[PDB]
Amino acid sequence: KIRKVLKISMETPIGDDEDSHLGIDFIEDTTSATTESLRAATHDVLAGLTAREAKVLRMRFGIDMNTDYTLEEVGKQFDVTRERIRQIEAKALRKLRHPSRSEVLRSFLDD
DNA sequence: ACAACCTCCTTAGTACATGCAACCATTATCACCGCCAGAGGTAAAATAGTCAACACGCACGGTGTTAGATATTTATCCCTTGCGGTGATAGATT
Repeated sequence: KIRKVLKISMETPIGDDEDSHLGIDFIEDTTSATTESLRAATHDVLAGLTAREAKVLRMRFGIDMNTDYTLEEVGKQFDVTRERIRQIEAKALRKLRHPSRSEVLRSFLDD
């Protein structure tokens, strides 16, 4: 909390608009074309996975749709049962354990 | 009317070429502290969720048996050795 000053006020590292440059005026296609590539690669893998499980594991934080909804418009495209609609966003940690499961996903730190 | 000339005045314009090795400090200097911003905090409820319960249900891995492969053993076979007999080479001539 003293380095608050000393991290930048000596002669300033390249911090574009500190970190807020992620959400500023740059959100235009000058950045979001890479979002429309991470979204493509996650849309690929999360549509080859299990015929039930392949919905859930896209919800809450903005993953796949221009409004990445809670239950109502997603459950009506999942059918049969309930909040497996959310739990499978995390289930992947334990039998998608096989680290090869990201072989087509990781490039979007780099394009 | 000027002209440049005698003398030592000072000014200041430059100082050849190729390459390798090293590490990146010193300052002080009341920023006061007053105000209040939207803005930090967090309570209570939106955007919606945790993971424990009791169920559900499955994969994976280790113990066991089986399989067959492999490396050994054996023994066969061929390709090679070294010497020898005598080869037509090397090359000079026709």
